[PDB]
Amino acid sequence: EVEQNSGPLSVPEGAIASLNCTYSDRGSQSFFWYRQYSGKSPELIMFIYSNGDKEDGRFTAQLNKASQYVSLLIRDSQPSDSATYLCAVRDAGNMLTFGGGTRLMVKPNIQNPDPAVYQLRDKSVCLFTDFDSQTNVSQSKDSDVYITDKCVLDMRSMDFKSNSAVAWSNKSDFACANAFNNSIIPEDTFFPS
Amino acid sequence: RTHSLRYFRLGVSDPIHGVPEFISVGYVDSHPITTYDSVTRQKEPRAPWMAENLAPDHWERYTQLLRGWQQMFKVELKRLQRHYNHSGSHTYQRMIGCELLEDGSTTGFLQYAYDGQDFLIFNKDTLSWLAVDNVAHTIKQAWEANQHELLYQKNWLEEECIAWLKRFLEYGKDTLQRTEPPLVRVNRKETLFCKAHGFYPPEIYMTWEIDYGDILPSGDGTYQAWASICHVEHSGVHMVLQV
Amino acid sequence: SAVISQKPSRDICQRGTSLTIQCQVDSQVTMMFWYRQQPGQSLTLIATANQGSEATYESGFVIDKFPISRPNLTFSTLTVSNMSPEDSSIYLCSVGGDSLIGNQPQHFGDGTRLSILEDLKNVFPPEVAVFEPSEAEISHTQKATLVCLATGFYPDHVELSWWVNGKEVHSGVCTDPQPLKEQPALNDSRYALSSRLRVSATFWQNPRNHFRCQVQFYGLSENDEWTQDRAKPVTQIVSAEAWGRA
Amino acid sequence: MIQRTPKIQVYSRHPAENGKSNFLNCYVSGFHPSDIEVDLLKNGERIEKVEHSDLSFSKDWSFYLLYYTEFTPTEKDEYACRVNHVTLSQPKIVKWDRDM
Ligand SMILES: *[C@@H](C)/C=N/c1c(NC[C@H](O)[C@H](O)[C@H](O)CO)[nH]c(=O)[nH]c1=O
Ligand SMILES: [Br-]
Ligand SMILES: [Cl-]
Ligand SMILES: [Cl-]
Ligand code: NA
Repeated sequence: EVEQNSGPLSVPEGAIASLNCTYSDRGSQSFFWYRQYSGKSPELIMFIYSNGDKEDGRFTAQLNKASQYVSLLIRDSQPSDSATYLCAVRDAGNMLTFGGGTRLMVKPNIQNPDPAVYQLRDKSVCLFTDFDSQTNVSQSKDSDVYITDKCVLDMRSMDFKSNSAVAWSNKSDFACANAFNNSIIPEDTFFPS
Repeated sequence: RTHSLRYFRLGVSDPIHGVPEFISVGYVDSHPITTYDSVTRQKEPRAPWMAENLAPDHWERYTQLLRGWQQMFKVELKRLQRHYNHSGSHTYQRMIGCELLEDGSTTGFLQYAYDGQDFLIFNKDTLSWLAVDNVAHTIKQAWEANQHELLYQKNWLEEECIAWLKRFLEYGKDTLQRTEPPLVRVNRKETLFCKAHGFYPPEIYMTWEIDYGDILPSGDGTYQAWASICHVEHSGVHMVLQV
Repeated sequence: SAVISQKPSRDICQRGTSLTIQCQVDSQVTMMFWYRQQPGQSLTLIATANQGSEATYESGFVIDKFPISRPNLTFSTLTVSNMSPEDSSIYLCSVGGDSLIGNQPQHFGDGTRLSILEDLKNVFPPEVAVFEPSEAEISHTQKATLVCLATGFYPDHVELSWWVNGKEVHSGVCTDPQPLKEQPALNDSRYALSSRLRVSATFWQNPRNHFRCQVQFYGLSENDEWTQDRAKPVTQIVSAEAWGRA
Repeated sequence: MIQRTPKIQVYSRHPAENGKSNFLNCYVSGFHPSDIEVDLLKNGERIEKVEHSDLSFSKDWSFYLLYYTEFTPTEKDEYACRVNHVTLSQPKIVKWDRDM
């Protein structure tokens, strides 16, 4: 048959994330949810056979065989749950049909933001960090300057989280004040000397 | 009238010449519908109405499953023969199935047997296995520690078996749901004989120490029986025959 | 439940050669499958491994391209014959169905990451450099963030880890999920990868603390021939260290 | 290791009348294990055109089989069924008690 999932999904931290999946074969019996981080293999997180809800920790699997949709609810979702979630459906022949997957991005909660662009030495590297999850980092306009994407680091002992992006270049005119000029950074971004 | 679908598996370890190492035969009611063994390695139709309504992808898919099922039966039979510390030829049997009652209620059963005696019996309403000894108890723990195995089997018994049963009942509606009345006659044998034959379904009630005869296959799809020492009920039709 | 072991974890191979990868299960399970998947893309089923006979292939995958042999329920091999760069992917072994512990769901091995190159003369280890935190950040946030750059490696078979005081650390670390092409216009472009380690200002202001960025690189092996006028780009560890200061 | 002796029942498909074609049935049921050989006899001689059903299964793990052949009954000919099974030291012959 065919399994249909969505594409990219964004969910605020602590909120409930809902991934929905639909299938065409009415004769299908078992329904599986797999989680797959970027560099790893699919990992089965839970499964469901009959109509209704099925809870396992923060996960909740919902099956409506009449309307032929399967859902996975991640209550109190955190950035650890940011991955691609695969919907798998089993038919009578015990064959498994996979969906295209839905990538989930759980934006972290930056309680006290403090956007700033710092410079560090042993080339030289500029660091744009402590911005809130609403700001997006955009790829640089020049090919001589390299800009990464936003990264969520967790200081689990301090219960602290911070977004960060790194820009570096070998060009002589490159400076941290002009590093992220293609991205919409907050007005109050701290550009120290 | 109740209708039922069930499948058997027969595993013979170290078989004598001629006997297949694995056999699997499926029935709707009293009719063989499917067959498979270790010699052919092919799931084949056993009733014509099965071969007319099932596309080749059906037989191809379940032949692949049956080749796996045959292999595991050899494996499971080895595990038993090394827990009992047995040598020589032994038997391992399986019967899964379901019934569809007249009132719409359903029943589901699955059990295994080793050397012709009850070994493991499943309870889909409690998700547990009734073991018969310590060897069966070992396997019972392995299965009950796997929730998927318990939910998977409960699902097939309650959902997929009943779905296949109705699908097979439509495929062979001309044969499985027909009714042929018995041809009843009385004979005064000596050494009294209400003999009936040529009826279908084989469920028949005859009465008048009263001696009964087995309900035997005639060979053409009908059955025959007798009662010795006449009232006959068959498919809700009562017949009376005097001396 | 069933433990699936794929061999090899990774391999870098030349175009025009063949590679046989295999899959070994710790237990006997009925059904076995072979998948391929690009990183960040969808899971594509190649074929179904049938025990003792040929595999049942999906549309597009032919038996002469991907020969699959399964002698028993616990072992099967997949061969990529006449390899081309278009065949570079991560090949996954899957197993599910009946077993001695009951019907198991489909599980996956850790996969084989296969990268087929036009030639092996452009395999390069990375350059690893570490950058000590900004003095402005330490005053403004009372926190210290180090940054590590792994540059100029090819292909992208790297694992970046942080080691403080000799132990690998995982808290306060964020690494780019995928590397970065130093020049996207090129086909066989070299890669870059950045990672950061945030740490308390007091921890960084301890001169006795030792910070090390380690990049494990996976390149050629001992069986690969090397005739170039430079060091053989073998599997090696490249690191960059830094000490605290007040 | 369970062993159950076969139950042999010889009968005809239709009420037998001499001169009318019929089918001679031998229904072997309720035995264990499955290895068994069955022969039909016309006055002691083994009939060769004797078809049968495939081995069937019962709920109590016993097995049953149906052996049949096309034949015509007379007043002189005697038919019997011969079965050999692990539970039998010698083949057991059950004659066809004509319904008469
Ligand atoms: C083709 C219709 C043959 N089926 C078949 C079955 N089907 C039953 C079910 O799929 C299976 O027994 C599950 O393992 C139940 O838990 N069963 C069988 O034994 N033989 C067959 O030929
Ligand atoms: Br369930
Ligand atoms: Cl095996
Ligand atoms: Cl299976
Ligand atoms: Na310290």
